[PDB]
Amino acid sequence: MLISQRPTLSEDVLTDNRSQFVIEPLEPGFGYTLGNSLRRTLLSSIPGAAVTSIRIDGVLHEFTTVPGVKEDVTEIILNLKSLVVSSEEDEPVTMYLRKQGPGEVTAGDIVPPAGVTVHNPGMHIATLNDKGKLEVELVVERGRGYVPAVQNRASGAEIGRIPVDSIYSPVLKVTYKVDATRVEQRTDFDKLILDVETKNSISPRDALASAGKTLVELFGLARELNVEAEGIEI
Amino acid sequence: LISQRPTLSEDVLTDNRSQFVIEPLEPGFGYTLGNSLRRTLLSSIPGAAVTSIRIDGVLHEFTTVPGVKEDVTEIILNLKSLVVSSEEDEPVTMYLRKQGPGEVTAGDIVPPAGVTVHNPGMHIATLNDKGKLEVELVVERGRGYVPAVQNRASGAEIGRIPVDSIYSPVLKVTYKVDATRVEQRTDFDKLILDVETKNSISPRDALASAGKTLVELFGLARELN
Amino acid sequence: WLSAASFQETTRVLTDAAINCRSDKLNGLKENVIIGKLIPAGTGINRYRNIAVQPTEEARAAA
Amino acid sequence: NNPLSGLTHKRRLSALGPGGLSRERAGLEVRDVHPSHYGRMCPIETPEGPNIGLIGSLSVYARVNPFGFIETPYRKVVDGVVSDEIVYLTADEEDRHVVAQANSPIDADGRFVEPRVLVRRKAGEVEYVPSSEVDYMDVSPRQMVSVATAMIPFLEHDDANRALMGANMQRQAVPLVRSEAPLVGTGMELRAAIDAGDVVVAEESGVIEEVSADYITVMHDNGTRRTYRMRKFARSNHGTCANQCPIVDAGDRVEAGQVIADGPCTDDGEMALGKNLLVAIMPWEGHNYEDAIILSNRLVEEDVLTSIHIEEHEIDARDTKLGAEEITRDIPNISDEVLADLDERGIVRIGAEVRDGDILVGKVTPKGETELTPEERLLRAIFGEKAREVRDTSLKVPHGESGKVIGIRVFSREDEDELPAGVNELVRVYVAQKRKISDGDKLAGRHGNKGVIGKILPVEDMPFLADGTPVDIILNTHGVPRRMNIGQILETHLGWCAHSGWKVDAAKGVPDWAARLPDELLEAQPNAIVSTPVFDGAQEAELQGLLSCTLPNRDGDVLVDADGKAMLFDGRSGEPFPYPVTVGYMYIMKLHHLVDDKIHARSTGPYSMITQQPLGGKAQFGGQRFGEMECWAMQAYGAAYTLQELLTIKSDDTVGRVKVYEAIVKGENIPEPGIPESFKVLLKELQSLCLNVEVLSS
Amino acid sequence: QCGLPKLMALELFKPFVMKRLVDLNHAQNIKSAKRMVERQRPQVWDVLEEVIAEHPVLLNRAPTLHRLGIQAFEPMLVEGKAIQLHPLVCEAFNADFDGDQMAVHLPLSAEAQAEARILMLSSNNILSPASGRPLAMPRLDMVTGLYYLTTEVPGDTGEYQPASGDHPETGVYSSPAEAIMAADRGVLSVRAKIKVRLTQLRPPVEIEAELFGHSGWQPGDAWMAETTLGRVMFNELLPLGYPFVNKQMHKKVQAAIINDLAERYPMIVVAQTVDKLKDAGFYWATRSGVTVSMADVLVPPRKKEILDHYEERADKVEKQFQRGALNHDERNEALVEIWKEATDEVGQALREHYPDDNPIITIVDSGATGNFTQTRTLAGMKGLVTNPKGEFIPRPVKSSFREGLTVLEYFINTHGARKGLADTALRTADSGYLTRRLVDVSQDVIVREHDCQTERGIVVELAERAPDGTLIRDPYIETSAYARTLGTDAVDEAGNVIVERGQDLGDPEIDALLAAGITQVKVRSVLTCATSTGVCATCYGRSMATGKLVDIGEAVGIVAAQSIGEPGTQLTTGGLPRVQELFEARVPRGKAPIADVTGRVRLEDGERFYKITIVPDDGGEEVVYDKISKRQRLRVFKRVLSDGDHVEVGQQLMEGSADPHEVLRVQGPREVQIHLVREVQEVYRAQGVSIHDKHIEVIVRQMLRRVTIIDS
Amino acid sequence: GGYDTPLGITNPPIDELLDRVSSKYALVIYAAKRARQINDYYNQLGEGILEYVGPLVEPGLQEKPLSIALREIHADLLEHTEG
Amino acid sequence: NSVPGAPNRVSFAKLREPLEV
Ligand SMILES: [Mg+2]
Ligand SMILES: [Zn+2]
Repeated sequence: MLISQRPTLSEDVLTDNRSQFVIEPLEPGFGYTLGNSLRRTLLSSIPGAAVTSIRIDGVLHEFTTVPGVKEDVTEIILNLKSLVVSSEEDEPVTMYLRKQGPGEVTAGDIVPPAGVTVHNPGMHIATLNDKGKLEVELVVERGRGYVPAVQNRASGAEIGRIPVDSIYSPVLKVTYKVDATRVEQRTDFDKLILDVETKNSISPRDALASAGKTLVELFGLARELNVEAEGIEI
Repeated sequence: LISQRPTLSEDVLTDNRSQFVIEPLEPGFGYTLGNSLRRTLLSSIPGAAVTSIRIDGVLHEFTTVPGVKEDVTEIILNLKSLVVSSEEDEPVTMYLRKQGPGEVTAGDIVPPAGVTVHNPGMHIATLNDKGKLEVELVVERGRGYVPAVQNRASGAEIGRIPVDSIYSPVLKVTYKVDATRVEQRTDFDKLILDVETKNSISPRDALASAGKTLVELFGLARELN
Repeated sequence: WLSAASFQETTRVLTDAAINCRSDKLNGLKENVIIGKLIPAGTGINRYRNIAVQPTEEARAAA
Repeated sequence: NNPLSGLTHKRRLSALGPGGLSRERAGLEVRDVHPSHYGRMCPIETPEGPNIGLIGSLSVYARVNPFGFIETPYRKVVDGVVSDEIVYLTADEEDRHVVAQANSPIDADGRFVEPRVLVRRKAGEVEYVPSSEVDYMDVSPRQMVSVATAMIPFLEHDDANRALMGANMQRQAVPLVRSEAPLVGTGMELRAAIDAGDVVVAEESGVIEEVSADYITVMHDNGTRRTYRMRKFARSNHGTCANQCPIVDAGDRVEAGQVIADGPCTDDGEMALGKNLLVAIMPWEGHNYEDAIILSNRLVEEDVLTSIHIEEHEIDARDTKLGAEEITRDIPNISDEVLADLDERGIVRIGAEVRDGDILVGKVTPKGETELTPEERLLRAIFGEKAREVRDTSLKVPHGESGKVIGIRVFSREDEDELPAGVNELVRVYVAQKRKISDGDKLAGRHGNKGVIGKILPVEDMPFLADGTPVDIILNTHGVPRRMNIGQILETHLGWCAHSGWKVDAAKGVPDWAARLPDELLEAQPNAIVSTPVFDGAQEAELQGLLSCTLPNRDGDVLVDADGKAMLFDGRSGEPFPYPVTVGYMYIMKLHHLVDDKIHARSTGPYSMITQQPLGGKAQFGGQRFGEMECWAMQAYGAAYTLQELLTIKSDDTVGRVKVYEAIVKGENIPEPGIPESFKVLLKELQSLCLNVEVLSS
Repeated sequence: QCGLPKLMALELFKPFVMKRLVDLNHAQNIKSAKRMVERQRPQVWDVLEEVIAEHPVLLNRAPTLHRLGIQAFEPMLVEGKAIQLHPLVCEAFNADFDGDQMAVHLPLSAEAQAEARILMLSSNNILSPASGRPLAMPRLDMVTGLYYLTTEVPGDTGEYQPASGDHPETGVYSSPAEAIMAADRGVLSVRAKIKVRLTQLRPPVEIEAELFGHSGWQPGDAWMAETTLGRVMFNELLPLGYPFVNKQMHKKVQAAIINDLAERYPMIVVAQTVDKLKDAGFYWATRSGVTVSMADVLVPPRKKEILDHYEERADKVEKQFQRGALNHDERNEALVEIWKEATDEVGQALREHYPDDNPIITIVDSGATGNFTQTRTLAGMKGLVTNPKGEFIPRPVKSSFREGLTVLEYFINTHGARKGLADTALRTADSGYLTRRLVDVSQDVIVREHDCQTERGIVVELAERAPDGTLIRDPYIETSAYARTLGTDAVDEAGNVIVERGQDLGDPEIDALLAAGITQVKVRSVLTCATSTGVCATCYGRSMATGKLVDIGEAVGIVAAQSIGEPGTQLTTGGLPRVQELFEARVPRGKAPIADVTGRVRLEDGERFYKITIVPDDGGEEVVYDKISKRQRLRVFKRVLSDGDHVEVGQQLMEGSADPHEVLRVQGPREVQIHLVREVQEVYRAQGVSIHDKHIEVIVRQMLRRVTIIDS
Repeated sequence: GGYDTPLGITNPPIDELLDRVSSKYALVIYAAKRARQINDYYNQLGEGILEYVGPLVEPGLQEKPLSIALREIHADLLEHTEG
Repeated sequence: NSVPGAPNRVSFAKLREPLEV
C-alpha cells in the first residue's frame, strides 16, 4: 500500500563525531518499532577493534601502582580502554609502547603494526618522572558489541596478563525518542529522533547505513519465505 | 564471538499456530527483534472484512427482523466473527437468503467467486415458521481496524448499515528467547516466535508480509549510503 | 460603604451610609472591581499604566 | 440507568420533604449512624454529596411494622441452643434483649463452642457474654447491609467510605450491549434481577410454543396459552436503552418464576452491570497517573464497552393569534439536500441518519411581516425573493450530537388524541447513538476505585503475558494502599482463579485450608462463576490455596505464580519487565459520566433580561461562572486588564460586546471597555429604595 | 502546555478562525464562514492550528483556593473531548483525575494576552506563594520512580570489589556510555555501587576542593565518582553546573534540590529541569515493580502473644472494677490506655518484621503516599474506633482488614467513617467563609513604595543558646526568619559587622549569623511599616513566590488571605474553630487570667474556685482574681507553679488560652502581635502546614489599626 | 545561557526580558502597548502611514503582534518612560 | 437455589441461613 507520504531522514551534526537523525513520518506506532531495533542494532552489530588484555613490566601482584609513573594502574587501564583502534586482521595483534626518563606518555608514542591504526595519538595516558621507564604490552582484536573481561587462559605463561573489558562497538552512546508531530490533519503519525555518539574512527552516517544494511539483510532473510507478499511501500 | 549467519526455520503445530525459529542472534537482540515482528504482525497485515450490510425488512440497526429470534444488533455482533479471504480489491457483495424453521449459520451464505468464507459452521441467527432472512454483505480489503464509515460519507441509501471493519488475519503473536550466555563469549540468542492466525492466511505468509513491510522502512534507512 | 454593603449586613450598612450621607472615593480594589474600572494593583497603578514606548533611533534607521 | 438503580430508588429512606428536617436544618447528630440502625437501614449505602446521611436504604431483611416502625428478623436461643423460630423485632424490644452474632461457631446442635460470645447489649454497646445468657441471634450475615452494597465482593476487606463510594457507583453504571455476568460476585444478583422487575418471568409453568425477537408464547398445562410481549430499544428516563432479549429455546419447558427473557443489565437472569477485564496493577508511563485508567484498543474494537443512548426531541404545533403553525416540509429559504431526509409529512424519515444543525421537524409558524429593512427589499428586488410571509421555528437537533432515528410518534386532535388546550399537533422524535468507549469517560470497579480514561492504547503496545495475551486494562498501584480497598485485589486474585479453573489434589486427603472449604468447590472448570457472600466470604487462606493449583490454560504453562503475580513483556521496548506484577480479572463498569455529556464551549450566545449576563447550563448556550474566588485570584496575580475584560466586555457592557465582536472580526485591537449594565441596574435599584445615590465627576 | 479539545477550541476561537479563514479565501463572506464552522468542514481544522499558534488560554478549577488555582497555558488541539493537563500542575490545582472537570477562559486583547503569557504562565509559577516550597515537585509516581532509580543496593549485580593476588578490582567503568553498555547486558545492575569516571558533572564541593584545587572546572576535566549508575543518570538530568549529589533521593531531598535550583538558577532552566525530572520519574516508575497482592501484606508472628498479654491485662482491670474499687470512667480510661499500648506494640512488631524492600514500605518510606498508621490498619490491627459521641469504645477491633472483619467490627468502623465524612463537608464551607472574611478585611494593604525608611522593627530569637553553651537551631526559622530584611546591623561583641542592614537574610546570612554566634536579630516587618497607605516593599520583604524582593504594586493582602485560607480543609479548642476565634478576637472558652503587675503570687484553694492575688514589689496595690473554675489546671513557667513564686507583669497564671484584649491592654501592642502570630502559627503547624509569618503579620496589622477614644 | 532552545510561547526567555525592564507589570504594559502599535500599523498600512512604525525585527510567517513585540524587547529595540 | 432457572453459582459460604431474602 501507499504510506501517503515519503518517510525521510534528516541528519544534523552536533560535534565532529555526533549526530541527530530524524525519521519522519511513520505509520502510527512504528516509531518504537523502528527506534528500539535501531538502537540495539547500532549498539551491538557494528564490527570494530578493541583492547582485550594488558601486560606491563614492573607489576606482578602489586595491583596498586607501578614504579616511575605517578598515577596508578586503574587509571592507566582506563586510559588504555578509552583508546580507539581500528584493525583489519582478525587475529589478536600485539602492540608495544616504551619510554624512558621523565615525560608525558601519550598514544602517539605507540608503534602500531601494519594493518592497524590508532585514531587519536594525541591522548594523554601517563606521566613518568625520576628516571621513569614504562613499557606496556597491548592486545588488540576485532569483534562486535561490548564484552566483559574474559579470564585469561595463559595465567601461568603470562602472569602479568590482565584482561580488560572490550568496547568493540565504534558507536559509543545511542539514545532515541518518539514524538507525535502533525497528528490532526495527518491522522496521527509520529516522528523518531536518534542521538548518536561514536568514536572518531567512524562517522554516525555510515554507522547508520551499516545498521540499516544489517537490519535489511536480517529481515530479508526472514521475508524470503513467500516472495509474493503484500506490505506497504514508501 | 559468533560470526555465522542468522537463519530461519518453521515448525507447524496446528493448521493456524506455527513456530518460527531464528538463530543465531546477537546477545540481547532476540527480545527486540521478536517485539518488532510482533508489533508489525499484530497491526499492519492487510486482510479483508465486511464493512456494510443490508437487510430488506429493516432500516437501521436498532430494529428487529420479524420472525427471527435474533435481533439486528446481535446479528451484527454475531456476524462480526466472520473470517474471509478476498482476492479482488474492489467492494464485493455476497448474499444470504433463508426461509422456514431453522438456524442460519455462515455456511448458508453464497459468496461470489474469488472470495472465501472460512467458518461455515459459525452461528448467525435462528428463525421460525414466520422467519425469513435476506441480507447482503459488502466486503472490502484493507488493514488494521477502521470504524464505521458514515452513511452520508458515501452515496448510501437509507437501508445501508455501516459496520466496523477489522482487517487483521493475525490472532495472537508471542515469542521467547533462549540465551546461552557462556563464559567463552560464544553467546547468542535463539528467538522462538509463535504466531496464530484466524484460519485466513498461513502464519508463514503473515510473517512474509510483515517482513516485506519492515524491509521497506529499513531499506529507506540503509540507502543513505 | 459600597465595599461594606457588598461584604455583609447590607441593609444595616446601607441604612447607616444613607443616614450619614457617606461618600465613597471609589479608590478601593473591591469597588473598582464592582464598578468596572481598573483595580489599583499590579498593572492598574499609574506608574505601570502610563509608561510610553517608542522605537530606538538606531533600530528605526535600520528599518 | 439499570435495574439496580430502579430497585435502589425504591426501598430508599429519605429524610427531607414536608414534615421533616431539611438540608438547611440538618444536624451532625442526625447525620450520624445510630446503633439502632443495625438491620434497619444500611450505614454504607448513602449519597455522598451535601445530603450525606439524610438518605439511606432499607436493610435487605428489613420490614415495616403496622405502625411505621422498621423491624428486622432474628432467631432466638433457648438453653444456649439456637431454635429455628424467627421473630421480627423492633428497636424498642431489642434493648430489652441481648442479640448474638450471625457468624458464630455453631455446633450443628445449637451450642456455641466458646462460652463468651461477642454481642450487642441494651445501650448499643458490644461486649462478651456467657453463651447461656444470650436470648437472640442474627438471622444471617449481610443483615446490616443494603441491596446494592450486598453486591460488593470482599466487602469486609474494604474501608467504609470506599465501600460507600462503590455502592453509590453501582447504581450509575450504564447498560452495555452485552452485560456479561461477573466472574466473581455474591448470591444477591439473582434475587436483585428477579425483584427489580426488569426480567420477564414465567408466571405459569408450561412448555414454550414459539419464540421470536419480540414475543414469547408459552403453552400452559391447563389448556390456556400466554404471550409475553418483549420491549425493545425503549428509552428510559435517563436516555439509556432498555432492550430485552429472550434466553429460551423453542421446545424447553419452564417453571413458574423462571426467567424467560433477560433485560438491560442482566445475563441469564442475574444482574450484570459491567464486564470482566484482564487487569494489571502496575504504573505505566504516567498515563495512569493519579487515578487515571489505561485500556487496550480491543475494548473499542470488540464493542466490549459500548452503549446505546436514545434521545427524544419534542415540538408542538399550536394555535396562535395570527392563525396556526403547521408542520410541513415546505419551509422558506432552505436548501434541498437538507430536505432529502424529510418526507412529505414534514418529519425526518425513520432510519435517516442525522447530525448537528439538521432539521428533524419542519414546523413553520405564521408571523406575517415585520419591519422590512431596506436591504431585504433590495434583495427580493435584485434576485426575485418572494413574500416568504411565514417564519421557520423548525425543530433542529441540539448542538453536539448525531446518530440514527429510531421512530416517531405523532399526536393530533383530528385523530381524537387528547392534547393540551391550544396545541393541535405534537411530534416526538427519537434519536440513537451507539456511543463507543473513549477517553474522558468514567470507569469504576465495585470497590470505589473510579477513574477517567487517560489514554486508549493500541493493542500491540500493551503489556502481554508470556502466552501473548495482552492485558485489557491498567490501573495505578499507588491508589490501593492509600485508600484501604485491598478487597479489589482479593477480587482480582479470585477472578483470575475463576477464569483459569482449578483442581485441589486430594491425593492424601484434602489440605488443611480446604478442610472447611465446601465440597463441589474443590474442582472448577475454566471460566467458572463463583459467589462470595459479603461476610461469609472466601478466606485468604482458601484464596491462596486456590491460587496454588490453577490448572494451565492451553499448553503446560502457569502464567500466574503462587503469590498471584505474573511476568509481563513490555509491548513498546520488548524487554521483559524486571519484576512480576499482579494480573487478574476484575469487574469494570462504565458509569454515566460520559465526556460527550460534559463538554461545553461558548463564544457568544443568549443573555438574561434583567441583567445582561450570559446564561448558564448546557440547556441554554452556557457561559462559565467567574466567581468571587476567581476575582480574588486575578487580583492576587496583580493582573488588572484581564479582570476588566472578564467583567466588562464579556458579560455586561452591551456596546462593548458588539464593538469587541466587530473589532475582532475586522482585525483591529480591542476597544476600551465601558460601564457594566449590572452596575446601572444596581444604581436604579438603590434609587428605587428612596436612596439619593449619584456619581460625582469632580 | 495544555491539550485542548479541537471541537471546543473551534467553538471558543470562532471569530478568530472565521476571520482567518475568510482571509485564506476558503469562504467568501462571514455567512459562508459561519456555515462551514457549523458543519465543521475539513478546511477549518488546518487553519485552526494556525490561529491557535501561541495564543494563551487560562484554565481554572473550582474551588480556587489560592492564586495558583488559575493558570495560563499554550494550547494544542487534540482528538477527543477532554482537556489534557501536565501532571505537575495537579498539586497546584488540587486536581485528581477521579472525574473532576475544569473550566477554561480565553483572553482577548493585547493587555490580557500579555498578562496571561507573562504573569500566569505555569512555567512562571513553580514556588508556592504561601511558603515558598516548590509546587511543581515530582508527585507520587515520579518520586517512586526516582527513589527506585537512586537507591543503592548492597551486594547487587555488578558491584565494585577491590581484589589482589588473583585478579584486580574488576568493577570500575571508564565512562557512562560503557556503564549503560554493561547495563544492557546482565553484568551490571542500575542500582549497583561502582566507581565510574565522570567528565561533565561537577563534583561535590568537598572532592572538588580537595582534588581540583581552586579551579574546579569539571566539564573539561574528569574524576572518579564512587556512586551508582542511577545517580549518574539523575545528575545528568540536572543542569550541567549543578554539583553531583550522590545520595538516595527522598521527597524531602528532591524538595531541597529543586528549591536550591530555583534559588540560584533562572526560571526557564528550573522549569526545564523539573520537566526532565518528571519524564525520567515516569519512565522509571514502571520498572520499580511496585505492585500489591495478598503476599505483599504481611502479619507479625508475635501478634497473638501481644493480643493475649493485653487481653489478660483487660481481664484483670475488668475484675478489679467488678470488685467495685473503681468506677466506669476509670475502667474506660484503663481499657483505652492498655489498648493504646497494644496498638503501639503491634505496630512496632510489624515495623521490625517488615522488609525494607517491599512495595508498601517502599511507597511509605519514599515520601510519596500514606503512612505507617495506614499500613498498620491494613496489615496488623485497626485499633481504637470512635464513639459517635467522639469517645473511644472499650472493645476495639482486634483484627485488621487483611483478615477480614466481623459484621459488628465493620459497624463501629462505619460509625467513625461517617462522622469524619460529615465533618469534612462542614469544614469546607467553614474554611470558605473564613477566607472570604479574611480577603475582605485584608484587601486594603498593597505594596506602594520601595522603602518607607523606618528604623523600628521586630526582634526574632534565631536559634537561642543552650545551658551547656552552643547554638541549637530554632525549629521554626523558615517561617519566621527567612525572606525578611534586616532592620539593624548585626554585630558580635561590638566587633565586625556580619550582615549589613537592608539585606535579604537568606541561608548564607543566617549561617553567618550562627557562625558569629548572635541570636537575637532585629528585622523589618509590615507591623511597623510607616507608609500611610499600604506598606513599602522592604518592610514586607522578599516575596515568597518569586524568590526576589516584592514588586511595587503587588496586592499582598489578598495573597496573605488566600495563603491562610487555603489549608483550612486540613485542620482537625484546637482547630479551625480555634483559628477562627483567634482571627475574630473573641473571649476564648478556656479564659486564663493574666497577671497585671510584676509581683509575688499568693494562692488560696477556695471551694471549687481558687483565689490568686498578685502583690506588686513596690507601693502599688494588691490585685486579686477570684471567679475561676477548679477544672482548669495550673500553668507552668520558668518548672512548676508554686505559691509565693514571684511572677512577672504578664505571666499567664493559669494554663489554657489567654484573652487577646487583656494581653493587649496589659502588655502593649507588640506583645499581642507576638501572641496572635505565635498562636495561629502553632495551630497551623500542629497539623503539618507551613505558612510564612508575614501573612499573619499583615492580617494582625490590619486588625490593630484603630484606636478607642476615651475623652471627647 | 545554560538552558536549551525554548519552545513556543516562552521563546524569549522570561528572565532575559526581566533584566531589561523594572518589573513584571512594566514588562506586561511594555508588550501590550507595542502590540497595540504594531496591530494599528498592520491594519492601517494601506492608508497614510502615521507615527506607528511596523515591526523592527522580521516578523515570522504568521506571527502574533505580541510575540513580535516581545522579540523586539529582547533585541533591545525600544525604550520606555515610566509613569 | 430455590429459583427454577438459576445458573449454578458455587459459593464460599460456610453457614446455612434459616430464612430466604
Ligand atoms: Mg477529584
Ligand atoms: Zn516600610
